[PDB]
Amino acid sequence: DVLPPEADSSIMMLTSDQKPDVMYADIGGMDIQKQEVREAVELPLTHFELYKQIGIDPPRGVLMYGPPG
Amino acid sequence: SKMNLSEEVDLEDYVARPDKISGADINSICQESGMLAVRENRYIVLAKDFEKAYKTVIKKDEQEHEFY
Amino acid sequence: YDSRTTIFSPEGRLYQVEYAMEAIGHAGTCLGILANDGVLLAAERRNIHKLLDEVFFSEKIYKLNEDMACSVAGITSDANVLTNELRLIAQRYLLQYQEPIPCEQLVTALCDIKQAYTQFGGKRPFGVSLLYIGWDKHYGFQLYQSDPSGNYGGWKATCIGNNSAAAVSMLKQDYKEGEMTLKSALALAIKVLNKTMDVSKLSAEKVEIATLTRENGKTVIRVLKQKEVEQLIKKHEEEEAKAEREK
Amino acid sequence: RLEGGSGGDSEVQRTMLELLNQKNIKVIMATNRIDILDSALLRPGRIDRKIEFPPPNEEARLDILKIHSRKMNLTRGINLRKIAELMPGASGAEVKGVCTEAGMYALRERRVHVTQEDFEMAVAKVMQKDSEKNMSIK
Amino acid sequence: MDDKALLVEVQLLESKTYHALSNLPKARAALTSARTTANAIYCPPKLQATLD
Amino acid sequence: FSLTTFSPSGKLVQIEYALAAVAGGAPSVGIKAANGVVLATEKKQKSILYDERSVHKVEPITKHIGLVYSGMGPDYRVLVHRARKLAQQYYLVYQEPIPTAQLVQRVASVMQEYTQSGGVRPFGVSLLICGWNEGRPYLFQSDPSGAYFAWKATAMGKNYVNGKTFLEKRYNEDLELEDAIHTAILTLKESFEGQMTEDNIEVGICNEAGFRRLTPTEVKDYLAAI
Amino acid sequence: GFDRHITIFSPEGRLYQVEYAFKAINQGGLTSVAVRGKDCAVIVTQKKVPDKLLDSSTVTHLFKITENIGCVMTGMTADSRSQVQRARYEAANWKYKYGYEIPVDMLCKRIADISQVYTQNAEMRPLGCCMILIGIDEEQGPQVYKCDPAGYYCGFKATAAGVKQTESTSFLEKKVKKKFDWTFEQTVETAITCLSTVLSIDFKPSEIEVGVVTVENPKFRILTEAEIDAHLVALAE
Amino acid sequence: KKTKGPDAASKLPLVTPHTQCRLKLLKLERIKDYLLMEEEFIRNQEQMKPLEEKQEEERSKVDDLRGTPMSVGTLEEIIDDHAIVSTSVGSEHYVSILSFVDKDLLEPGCSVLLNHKVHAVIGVLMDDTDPLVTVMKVEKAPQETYADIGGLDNQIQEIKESVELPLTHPEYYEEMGIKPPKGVILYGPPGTGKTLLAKAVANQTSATFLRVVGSELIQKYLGDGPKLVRELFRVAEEHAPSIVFIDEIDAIGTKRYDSNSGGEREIQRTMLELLNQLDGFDSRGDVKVIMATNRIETLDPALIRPGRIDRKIEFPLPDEKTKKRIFQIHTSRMTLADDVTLDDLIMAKDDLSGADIKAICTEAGLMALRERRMKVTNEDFKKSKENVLYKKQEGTPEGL
Ligand SMILES: Nc1ncnc2c1ncn2[C@@H]1O[C@H](COP(=O)(O)OP(=O)(O)O)[C@@H](O)[C@H]1O
Ligand SMILES: Nc1ncnc2c1ncn2[C@@H]1O[C@H](COP(=O)(O)OP(=O)(O)O)[C@@H](O)[C@H]1O
Repeated sequence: DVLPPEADSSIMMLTSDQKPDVMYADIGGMDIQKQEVREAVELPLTHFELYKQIGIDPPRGVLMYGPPG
Repeated sequence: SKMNLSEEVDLEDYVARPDKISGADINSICQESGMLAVRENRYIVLAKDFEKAYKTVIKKDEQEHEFY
Repeated sequence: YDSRTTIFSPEGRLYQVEYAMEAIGHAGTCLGILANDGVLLAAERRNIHKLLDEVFFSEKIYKLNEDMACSVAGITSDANVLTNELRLIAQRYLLQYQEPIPCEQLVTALCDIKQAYTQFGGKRPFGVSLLYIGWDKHYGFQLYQSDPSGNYGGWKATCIGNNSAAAVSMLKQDYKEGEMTLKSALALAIKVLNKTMDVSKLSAEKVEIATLTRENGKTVIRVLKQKEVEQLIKKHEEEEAKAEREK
Repeated sequence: RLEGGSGGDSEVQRTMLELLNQKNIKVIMATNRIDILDSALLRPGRIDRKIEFPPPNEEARLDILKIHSRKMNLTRGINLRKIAELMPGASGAEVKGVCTEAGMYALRERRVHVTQEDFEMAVAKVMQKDSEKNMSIK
Repeated sequence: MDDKALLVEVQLLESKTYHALSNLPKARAALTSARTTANAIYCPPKLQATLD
Repeated sequence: FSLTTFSPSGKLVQIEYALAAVAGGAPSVGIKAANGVVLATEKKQKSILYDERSVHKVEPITKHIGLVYSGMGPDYRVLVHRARKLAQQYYLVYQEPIPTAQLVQRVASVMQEYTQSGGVRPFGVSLLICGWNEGRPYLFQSDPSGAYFAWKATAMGKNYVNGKTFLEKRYNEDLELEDAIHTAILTLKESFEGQMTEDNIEVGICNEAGFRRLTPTEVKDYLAAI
Repeated sequence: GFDRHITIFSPEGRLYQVEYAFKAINQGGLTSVAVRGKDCAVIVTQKKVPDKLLDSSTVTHLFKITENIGCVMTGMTADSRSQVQRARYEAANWKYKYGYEIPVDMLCKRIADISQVYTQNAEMRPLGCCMILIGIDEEQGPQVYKCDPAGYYCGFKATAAGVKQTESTSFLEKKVKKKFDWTFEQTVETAITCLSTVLSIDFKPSEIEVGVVTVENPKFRILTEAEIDAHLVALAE
Repeated sequence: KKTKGPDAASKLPLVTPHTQCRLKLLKLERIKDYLLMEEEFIRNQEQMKPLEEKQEEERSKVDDLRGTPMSVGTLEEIIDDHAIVSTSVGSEHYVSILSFVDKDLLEPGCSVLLNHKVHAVIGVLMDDTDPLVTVMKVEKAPQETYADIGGLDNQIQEIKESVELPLTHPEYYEEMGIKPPKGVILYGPPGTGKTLLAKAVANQTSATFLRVVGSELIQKYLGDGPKLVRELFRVAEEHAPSIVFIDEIDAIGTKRYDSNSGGEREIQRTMLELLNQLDGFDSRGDVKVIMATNRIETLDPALIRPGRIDRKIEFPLPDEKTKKRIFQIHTSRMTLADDVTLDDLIMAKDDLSGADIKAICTEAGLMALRERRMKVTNEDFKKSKENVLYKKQEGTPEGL
């Protein structure tokens, strides 16, 4: 047999989706930049079809090298 | 404002003084300070309730006057 | 390895002075070309932010004496004091001898002061190299280039800027002594400045040029204003268009 | 610095001497360290050539836009040559940054034709570096 | 341009007319942009009340 | 050693640190209009214990030369005292030229004791100079190490980058009348955090009639209807 | 390195030596409060006397620079005395060069210029003592100023220096925000209650030394034990 | 763990013309014929077996007792009858091998087989293909000969005499009773150094050769820099007596620095140990340590002394005839031109070293191969001078 679930094999958090904890604009940090982050969410926000045709190469990995600020 | 006006905070509490600081106080500390401004041996959130957590966490790094 | 200015190297080199002179190549761009009946300087205006007014009327080109003018290519802090000292030396010679100071003597005095600055004491070398164009009774039109090492040289077509190697190569390729005139010198200077500045069709604002000419028993140092510079640019553009299309 | 890595550099130098002299294998290096004076080492393995990379010119940058913008869709009319010339100096990586900035700028508008205004907004990616303070000390 | 008071008023008015026309998601998007623009003015006592 | 120093290969590291220090946090915008020059700065005193009519950010060096500055105010006091002495010496040597704008370039040039003789530690203040005794106005900036720049509109604060961007986008322009002080206040507003008032904002104006540090009455009048 | 060792600009764009000297003022264990009033300006500082073998007659931190200007010193006592001597010399030299008495603001400016020269160069070091000087000035009323080891001379109405200077400044900010002018009873009481709330010992009328300059009565009155005791009795009533 | 390697390669490098001709062709045919006749011979002999004698007495007695399953482990210690072997996962066995016991080839610290079950060693893996801890003998006895270098006759004679005091006429100073391992201290311009290597290949025609270049300023706490070379020279004595070529570390690793204490511990360790090994009263062997440097000034006074390190030799710059010879050697392989433009490129040249000669000869072919491809390019007469300038000699601001 093969187990379909994979997240609970070593825990390490699970599906945090479908749950509004902190929506978006309710953050106190406003932007810092948050435009590269919205650029990061462009791929989840569909737009992968717009990644082609328009000829862009959307970013894949986003590293935030900041303190707990 | 998340905890709705700090759970009915008083008027005489404004953040003009405890925020013009230049003492880091990362947003995690800001959330902790918001959740630690909660000494309420009475009905509502007030100024004397604050001063316990308002004078606590005093701001060490200082001396901008030489630079200005 | 570097230390207090007055040092040497295990090999025996003045690496602080060499580093300063190489840094002179970084930033700034001036070139001087000597021709008959007129010797001119061409300078690259580095910052062309629209928020300036251009009221000093000269940034790179400096009038240092009635019969000479210079152009610095180093840090402006040392450049200002060096220009002031150079004018003071020239006017002191004029007071002492009642005669315009020969260009070679002035350049030797300036390079002597720079050699003194790099020689004794815990003082930084003057991180600035400047050209000089001028006229005298003995040698006529002359051009000199002095480096922060204090070792000046008597040149006739040279550049001291960032792409100084490319500019001097372009000069060497298209330099012809004797046949050269003031107008041909202007054309060559504009061409080499267009070569060393990546953006083609250089604006008259980004280029400042000054020509020294010998009138009737009197030296005239005219800085070419915007209209004349852009007319030279237009003539150069016509020449380039004809040369490119005639192939 | 005569550290453990330096001993590795010496043994790397020892290796490349033997195998390259004992072969259907060449080594090509890179040096974005401006000058070779900071890393001058044994000539064999580098005395063959010392080819240098000139920063792309305005026409060279033009070509890099064309290579990078051939895959992409945009408006019918665009003065790519002036777009590249507007960028002061820069490099092909900056050209790649401008091209991906134009795509993202047109991505927010959701249209198939990247306009010149969005492209000039992509030229602003060459900005945000500038010289910050007007040092201008030269 | 780089005006700030006018932009906040325009965005707030745009949010208001979306709400009047019951355009809730666009009103939320305009309101979020109104906040992002409104961070510049520190003490606009009338304007801050309008945003709230 | 005892002068402006610490210059490694191709760099002026000490000067660069001085320029990082003068980044400061006081915008102190300056605008060169057709009629004159406006130097406006921000006086954001810590708490209300401090006073605003006691210390000033704008200092009239002479009859029509006004001065505004940036970080390291104690250095700025010595610098403005030296500038006043130098201008007075020039006026005494060349007696009675009413030297302001034929001196503004000269006084900016004689701002070489300002940095070219640094004094072990270079000055950490960048200052804007205005003068209008030539039939035309003048706006000059001297930085901790450089020299005159002859600006038309600039800022030298924490948000000097966006302040200069606002100045150019708002079109500092050339036909603007003397009342470009409104645009200067707006530029300060971008780099200001609070409800700016007459004592919170100090501005001096230098027109062809002379230089004058605007009193809180006129500062509040201009701040009204903004 | 040596960025934090000598008076040189830090790579981050700061000056750490004066930043350390300002904390040196905090070192020493003392506090002072200066309050400007409707017509007078009063300064009070605690008199920390360890053991009675000392002479309480001369352990003071407040002095007369001239006939109308009085200072209070906070920080190391040696630098404090040196700056007091320098201020007295400056006041005398000003009175000699200019006939009228030196304004308190000008004296503070000169002391701050001297301190700025000290933070300049590298041979010397800044003096770790913060001086608060007060005095009556015609066409200006009472005037209070503070000169710091950096050279920034300012301060007015209510200003404090010392270890617990922040709490005193906060309480005085609360008091001045309460819009009511202080006469020559309320200013002294306000200063006394400020320093008492800062350090709650009830202030037996021997551990503080208050200096007062009024308008109708000029000169820097170093109020005696009887005067401070009377003010304390009136306040605690 | 390593003694020798099978040298069954390098099939007669003496191809006399080295260029495509009939004489070279016939030599290659004789070479290729001799290869097949050998492959003939061994194949004919291996299959035309002399006799069919059972299972070659292999499968009958030992191969079965060796067994099918086996595991490989190192052999640790030897006792009279049994053997102390340290097999895998830290297992140690005291078992007497008696099947496929080649006592000479077993040796301590070598891989041996274990027949599983009743774990008894039954064989040894003589190859073992893993003596990789410190490898310096991989380049042993380089094939370069005297003929590769020319125009250095005085130095070649000097180095040969210094190294043919042993091997040749060893009884000369054996009766003199000194047995001096003095070595040779080589000078030379920085434009050379691998000539200090190429003149060393003259002695490398006999016995093996070891190289220690760059090494380190032995910061290692154990030191052992010059001391493992002493072990390797001892290994060299076990092999044919090799030479140790330590060019550029007799100068840097052994520097005549004025500092006495706090000097990176090399002066304490490296210089002292170098003298100890260079002294014949401590270590024997025909090992000759060739010390070559480009900085004669940094000679340490211990290294200065000819009493322990004798035979100082100076390498000068090549002369006009030497420049002609080295250019002829380097351009012999390439057939520069039919006009033989030889003297024009060296007659005026000065301060040109062996590395520069090799570089310009290589660049001459590269420039011709760039676009001037004409076999023996007629441009090579002047393009050889075109790439002999090549700039790149020295460059430093102006200062003059
Ligand atoms: N609106 C908000 N804006 C910014 N920070 C917040 C907000 N609300 C909560 N936080 C704080 O952000 C913190 C995130 O901390 P953490 O994940 O540990 O930092 P990091 O991701 O750097 O490890 C939480 O502890 C929480 O208190
Ligand atoms: N006189 C010569 N004759 C023939 N070959 C030489 C001569 N000099 C040097 N070579 C060859 O050129 C190469 C570089 O020589 P050398 O100058 O010793 O190198 P480096 O200058 O890098 O130390 C050596 O490998 C050597 O084989």
